Amino acid sequence: MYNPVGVAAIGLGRWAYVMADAYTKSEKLKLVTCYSRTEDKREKFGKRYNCAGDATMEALLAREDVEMVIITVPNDKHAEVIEQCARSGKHIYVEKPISVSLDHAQRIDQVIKETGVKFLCGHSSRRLGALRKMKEMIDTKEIGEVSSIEAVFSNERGLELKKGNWRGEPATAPGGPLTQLGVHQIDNLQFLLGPVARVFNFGKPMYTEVENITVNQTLLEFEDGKQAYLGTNWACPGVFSINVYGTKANLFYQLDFSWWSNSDVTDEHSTLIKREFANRILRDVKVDFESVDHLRVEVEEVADVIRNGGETEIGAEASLRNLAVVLAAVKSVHEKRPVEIAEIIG
Amino acid sequence: MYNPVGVAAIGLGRWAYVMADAYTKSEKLKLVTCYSRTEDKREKFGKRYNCAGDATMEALLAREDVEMVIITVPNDKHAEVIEQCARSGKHIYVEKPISVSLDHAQRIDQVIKETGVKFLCGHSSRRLGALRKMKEMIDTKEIGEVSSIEAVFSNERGLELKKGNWRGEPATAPGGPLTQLGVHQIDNLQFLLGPVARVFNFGKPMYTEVENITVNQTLLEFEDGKQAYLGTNWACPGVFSINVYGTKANLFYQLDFSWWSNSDVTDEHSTLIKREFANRILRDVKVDFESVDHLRVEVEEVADVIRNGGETEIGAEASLRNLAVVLAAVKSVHEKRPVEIAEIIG
Repeated sequence: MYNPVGVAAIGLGRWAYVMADAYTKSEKLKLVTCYSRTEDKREKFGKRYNCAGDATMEALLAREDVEMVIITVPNDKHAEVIEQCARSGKHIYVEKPISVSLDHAQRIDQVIKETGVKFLCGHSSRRLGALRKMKEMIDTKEIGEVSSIEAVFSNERGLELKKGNWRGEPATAPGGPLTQLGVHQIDNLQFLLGPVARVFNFGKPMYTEVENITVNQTLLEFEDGKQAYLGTNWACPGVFSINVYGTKANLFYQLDFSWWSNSDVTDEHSTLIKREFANRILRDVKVDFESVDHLRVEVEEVADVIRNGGETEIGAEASLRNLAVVLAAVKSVHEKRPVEIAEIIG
Repeated sequence: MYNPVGVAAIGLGRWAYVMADAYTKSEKLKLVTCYSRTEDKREKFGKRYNCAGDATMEALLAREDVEMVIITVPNDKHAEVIEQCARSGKHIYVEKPISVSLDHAQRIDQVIKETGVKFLCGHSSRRLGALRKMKEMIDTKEIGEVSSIEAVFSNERGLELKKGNWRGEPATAPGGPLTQLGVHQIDNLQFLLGPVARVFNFGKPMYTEVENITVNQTLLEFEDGKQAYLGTNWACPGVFSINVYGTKANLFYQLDFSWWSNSDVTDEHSTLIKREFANRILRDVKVDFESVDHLRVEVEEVADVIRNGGETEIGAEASLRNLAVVLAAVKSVHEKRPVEIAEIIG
């Protein structure tokens, strides 16, 4: 199709390689160069994917065939890195949470407004064929009207976290798993049902050596009155689930998150079941759906909007709304009260 | 074994027959008589189970071979009926919620204290072989330490409830499904983890013609710090589930509540799955367990303590604690704040 969009990888940790393993399969993209502060990090990546490496950010931004940057740097560096790239006219892919502080999220919305570059903050779960199908079933009212949803994202990370790791520091990981795990489900929840109005959370450190929260249970009320539960837990074996309760039918989704990185087959390691009246008798029916390469398609969408125009699915505002849920939930714990999202956002 | 305990059925609605269908199978019990205000109601029951019928409560209480009463009258009549029977020296079985108002619950605790008769408030779910097994797994630490639990009890009752039915009136059904459905799971939760310390709830009428709440999501914090979620919903197909998250293993329980009344086989229409490390790999394993006739064994326990001494598993205080969760949750909705159980109880 179109001329492939030229991309540069910034931040060459683990997740940078998972991303490139998926996106370099695309005919829509061309990896041109990469940057890390560490020479060795640029060494390995550029050889692996066979692109250039740049000693300085300036050197990367000076390349005219770099149209888009793919930012996989630490959450607290998203803001300044996005500002530097957007002010050089580069379109922006940044990994999810947009940031961990409101200030930074606001800086990112502003510089994207200012510069007018394309922006995606990559929450890729909503792209899975299962989430797409669930969205269809809800929008068409196949399952009737939704009352509530229960979402869970857990793993045993907290159990092993020794005293000092960064995931144990509130400033870097607000609400513990609520940021690292919960933002995925927070995005799924507002994708499925629209914007959250208010939050209540109970949460605390459990079964851990770190000082951060490792277990949360969060209640949400939506702007339209619908409700949700989100459980985020760093103290148990891995679970990723979404239960949707409808007036005609319920949906029960489970994912084996261990196949997340294997992005073209992630959907095959999930199950979606519909519980419906067969009424005064119920039946549970398996729901099948096509797989979607969640990590590949999200980068490709930016390329599609650079070449063809339009907006990506998850802008700075939308991403900011996801972070705001996390901040409201932490605020809710400190202040022992429900918290309006407007209180956070404005 | 021992001389069978003589019992009288008071309140001869639907549930009275479900109860007798189970308990009259017992060698420990003898149904002697029954009372309802309506002659016809006493007509049908006494013929069905072949006992006496009494025109007046006094006439029933005058029988010396009535040792225990089985009270299946409306929740707001539990208190005066228990007081009249206990003051005539009869041991008490009463169906669950002990009552819907605190005042009444307090009257019942007091008259049982005063008279010293045996008392059981029948929350029979905890008696299921599945709940017994889950309790074992938690107490022995087979699943490691519990962080959180998610419990759900829903059905489509609200969808059909036309304007005027009693389930639509807050005073008779506080929090809607929270009373009728939730008290079961509230009892399961404190059976499994001990006493609740505080409650937060979001809830409202949804998809219904009645004025009551029909959808709740409730958060609980336990006196020991552990946490739980309870969803109660009258706007969707039936679900009864309990998910327990442990540091070594998770449990996922599902029950087909349609087999509740068929009490000797209820457990066969449930599934318990253990998710455990097989670590960095997980396996889901089916957990089997013996069935328990939940309705029969709960009545038999009262007979066992009348003949052999001791206390039943769920006294007036314990039952009152279950109601207090419901009242705290309604208070939480009105006052838009978390509510200490002590605030309700004392």
